[PDB]
Amino acid sequence: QVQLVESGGGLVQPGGPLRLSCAASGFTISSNYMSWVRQAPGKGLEWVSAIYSGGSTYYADSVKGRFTISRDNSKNTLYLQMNSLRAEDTAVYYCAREGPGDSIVYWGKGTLVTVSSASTKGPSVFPLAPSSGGTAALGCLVKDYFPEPVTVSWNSGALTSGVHTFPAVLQSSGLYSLSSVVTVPSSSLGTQTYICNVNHKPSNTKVDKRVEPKSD
Amino acid sequence: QSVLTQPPSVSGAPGQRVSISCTGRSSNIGAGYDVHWYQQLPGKAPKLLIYGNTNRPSGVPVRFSGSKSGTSASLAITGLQAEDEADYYCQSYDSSLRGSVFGGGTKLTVLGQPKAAPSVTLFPPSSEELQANKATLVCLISDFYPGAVTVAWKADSSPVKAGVETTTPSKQSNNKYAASSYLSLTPEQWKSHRSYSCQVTHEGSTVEKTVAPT
Amino acid sequence: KVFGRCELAAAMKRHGLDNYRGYSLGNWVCAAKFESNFNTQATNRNTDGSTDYGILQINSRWWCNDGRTPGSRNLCNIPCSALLSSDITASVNCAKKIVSDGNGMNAWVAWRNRCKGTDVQAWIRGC
Repeated sequence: QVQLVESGGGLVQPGGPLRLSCAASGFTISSNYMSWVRQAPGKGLEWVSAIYSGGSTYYADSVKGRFTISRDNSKNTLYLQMNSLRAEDTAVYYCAREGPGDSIVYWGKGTLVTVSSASTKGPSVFPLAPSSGGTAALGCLVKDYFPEPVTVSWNSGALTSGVHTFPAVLQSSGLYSLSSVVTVPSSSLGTQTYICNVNHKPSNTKVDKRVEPKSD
Repeated sequence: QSVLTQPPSVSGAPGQRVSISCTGRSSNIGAGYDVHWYQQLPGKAPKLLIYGNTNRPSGVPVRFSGSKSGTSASLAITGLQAEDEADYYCQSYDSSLRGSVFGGGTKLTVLGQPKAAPSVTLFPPSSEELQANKATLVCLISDFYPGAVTVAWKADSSPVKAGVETTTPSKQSNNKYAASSYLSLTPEQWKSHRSYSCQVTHEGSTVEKTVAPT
Repeated sequence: KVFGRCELAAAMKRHGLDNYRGYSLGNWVCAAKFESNFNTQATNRNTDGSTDYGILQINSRWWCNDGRTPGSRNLCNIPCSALLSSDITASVNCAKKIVSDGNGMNAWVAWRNRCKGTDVQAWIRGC
């Protein structure tokens, strides 16, 4: 029942602003101690800000003066206003519900915030056709994109079993590349429809690529 | 310098007892503030493991225990197993910095865990990519333990170094590792050879996959 | 003097602590229980050379003066002896100044550890 969904994460230039949202359902924000916690890629956890059930607000020294926490009881939403953002602020931002003694009982999935001056680039999607002993591998290649992330689903979310979306490679060019693979029974090849749904929100890229056996 | 300090790494054998320290300051642990612990699995948000100094939330086994005295705190794990492999963080409050604070974290390795040889899948460049005047060979490596692997590419029997991009191994939703290796070529270089091979070495185990311009 | 929980909850309401700086009455009642166990005469000496005085355990290094703590600041501008009184007025007025700092009610170690994020309303219930 208790849910926390964060939005507003994406690419921003250094010195620029960004506003994060956190929509709650299954509990009331005005009656709970809420907080924001961040984690930079491959680094540790960093506490950012907190809002007490009585209305009190507290901030970490690394974000003091630039950041502002707020709430809206009409929409049951938690906010995080970020100004004059730098490279040290690049991180996955978590919305958090506190239990006794500022211990965190429930966490959101987190939203990525990238602070870069580099250009946005949409990916080129190519099918990875099944090879020519009861199972077969097939997929999609997601080539040259910036920044992270890219989401990939199969047959509009219907295909989940045997799915494996691999972690992206960071090339010397500064662009990323990813691959998604699904293991299917060999008897279905050429009959069952296999479509990979690729999404890259920063570049507004939304593609559907159908994967089928090679014709000779 | 450091607000709360933990060792960057710790390792034990399956069935062995291990401990993770958390050194604090007079402004946090030493001030009388309680310590909480978190367990973070890869590609997941952290989860409360110990609250107060010793309390376990429901679902957390009795093999996990906490202790705290003076300026230090400790997390003990008895009867170590595969599922224990994760990142562990301690947490308190600091009255000088006026806010909640986390330790730097500890990576826990369970050395001994049954070994698993890698599964390899090699894809040749697609006809759609070749028609765009590009060529990418995709080598996918999955379900292996431990995480140390060496990738070797070959054009017939000659080793190829140029145009190779490989990821550093990363954990999946099953406590195995995954890795990718990409070979960038021109359509002319792809058609100049009879066979292309991706060879993976993993502790005395060797898996080779081959593609041919067909 | 040792207070009853309903006796202290009424005294704290007459001294203006209910919703002071967004902190409901139960928070203040819970804090005094885990800091002093409702005793106005409570005095805790620390290994660092300072002492915590009264029902709300006010520290002698930052808030009150006891003429015994080296590096004393006396931000509340009162002697620590005034905080050992059966009349909670002096302790309440110093507590109003403390909670106005950046730490808020976390300045009270026992409040953070035992009261923060719990059902504080239960302490003022049945009065």
